[PDB]
Amino acid sequence: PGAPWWKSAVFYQVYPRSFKDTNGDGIGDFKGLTEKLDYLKGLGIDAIWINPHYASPNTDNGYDISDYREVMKEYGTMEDFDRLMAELKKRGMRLMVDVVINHSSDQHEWFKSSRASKDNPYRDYYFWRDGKDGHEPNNYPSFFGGSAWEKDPVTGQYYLHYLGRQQPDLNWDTPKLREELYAMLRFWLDKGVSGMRFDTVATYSKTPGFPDLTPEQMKNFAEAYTQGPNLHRYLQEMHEKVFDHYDAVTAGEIFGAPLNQVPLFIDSRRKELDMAFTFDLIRYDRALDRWHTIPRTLADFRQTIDKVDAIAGEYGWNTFFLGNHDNPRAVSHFGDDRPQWREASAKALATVTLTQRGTPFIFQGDELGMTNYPFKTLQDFDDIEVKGFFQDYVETGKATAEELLTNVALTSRDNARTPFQWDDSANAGFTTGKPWLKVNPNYTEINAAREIGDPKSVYSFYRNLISIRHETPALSTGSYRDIDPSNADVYAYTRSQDGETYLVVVNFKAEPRSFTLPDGMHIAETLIESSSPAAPAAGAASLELQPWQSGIYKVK
Ligand SMILES: OC[C@H]1O[C@H](O)[C@H](O)[C@@H](O)[C@@H]1O
Ligand SMILES: [Ca+2]
Repeated sequence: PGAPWWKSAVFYQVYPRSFKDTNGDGIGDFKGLTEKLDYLKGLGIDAIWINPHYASPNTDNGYDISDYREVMKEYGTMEDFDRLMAELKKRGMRLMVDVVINHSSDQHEWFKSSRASKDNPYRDYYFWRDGKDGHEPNNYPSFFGGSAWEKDPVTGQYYLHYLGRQQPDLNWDTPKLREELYAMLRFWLDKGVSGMRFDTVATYSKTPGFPDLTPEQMKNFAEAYTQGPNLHRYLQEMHEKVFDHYDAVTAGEIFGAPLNQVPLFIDSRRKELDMAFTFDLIRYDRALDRWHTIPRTLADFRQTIDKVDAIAGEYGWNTFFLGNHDNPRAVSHFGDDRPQWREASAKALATVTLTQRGTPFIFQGDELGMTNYPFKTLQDFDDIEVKGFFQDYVETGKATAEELLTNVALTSRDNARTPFQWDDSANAGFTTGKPWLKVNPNYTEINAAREIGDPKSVYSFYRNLISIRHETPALSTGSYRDIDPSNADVYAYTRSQDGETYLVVVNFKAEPRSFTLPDGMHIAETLIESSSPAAPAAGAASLELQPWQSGIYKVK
């Protein structure tokens, strides 16, 4: 039995808001995405995941949805969504949409009804509780600042919001609510959608009675919110009432969950989700407060990958990504975005990304080696989470505005959201108007038109790696083995299938390094290298590596 198409595919994530504008309002749209499908096809992309594209007041850029069955006004009409689908299908490409059902907009008609009275039939579509001892029902905090509880004077109770005030949590404990969600999913799957990605999938079940978080839990609240006791019962039911009747792949954003629980979401025998996005790697260097960085080494990086791979085992399956719309840019985060090293390290990270056991997701603009943005003031951020940090840390006197700026510049989601850099015309060819978020000035050196025409570019290297992955089954579905998990200079591992073995070797230092193959192993062939003056000789038992050198080798 061949493995399903999604185990061997290469995905690309599109953040439609920041991808391509076609009417000069400074916001990307569907017509912009549709016009650029030949660009993604030519790169070799099999499937696209688009961030939320539904009716939204955009307090959280699409993740506050006010109608699940209509398209966002800024992106276009249902006709434009249908045309997008038809053009993907022409190119043999698939669509994964984002599914945001932990919470809705406070502007959704369900919520406008829910708020009206305790006896409203929509009351229990959300969570409403009396406050305690003069204040909120409990001490839950929100990821976006202040309490996770908001008082509504219309009834005098509080409603739950893990995310923003304008994102009330949906009440999965209510059967009528679940049934409404399942019908909504069927609405999109009936249109032929090939995949669904579940935003914060691990927080759907709430703790009965909502007791206070202990001081430990408080310091790690993201984790406590993943511990609802009905979580897997809900996911199994969603599979039985929705996914079982379609041919779609399902991927969960398992944010906050302890790694050893991940198998419950993805083990195929459990009939929950097909694949996981986990955050142990991408947050391995993030403080608990989410706005400081802690220094880590390559040893921490590879050890995390190893543990994550082990949790997928025989019946589970992982995605692999180094960036998304909620994190800093891959090259700035994991490589070295200084001008002399940006290109060399962007290539090394590509090699890593495209040779992991798992379905790779390439975040828009990483194929160009786009970097973090040079924020100068707090006013340069759009992000609602940065306003939250301002509220929780600056106004309470815990940190100065400057301490916030300096640290959040490195970590903020807005680093990923600056407009895609198409060429060196005005605003990098993203828009003819004023972009909703400023273009990085480095667009003059980093842009698609320049990259595409250059066979030594980062783009070209990504295109070649993708082609090599497509051609070499061991690189998608073969086993993974880290050759030396404690080495903090040179990342090396094998991928193996049906007697064939490939060796990947990646120098994480901006300094020359040596690598000795394990005993009995010799180089048979060189598939590709980055930043290398010469391939090893057939039979080679060791390698000399330039700074940031990467390579893939068939081994014997
Ligand atoms: O808690 C899940 C979500 O919370 C916030 O949005 C985080 O910034 C983001 O990483 C994640 O998608
Ligand atoms: Ca537009």
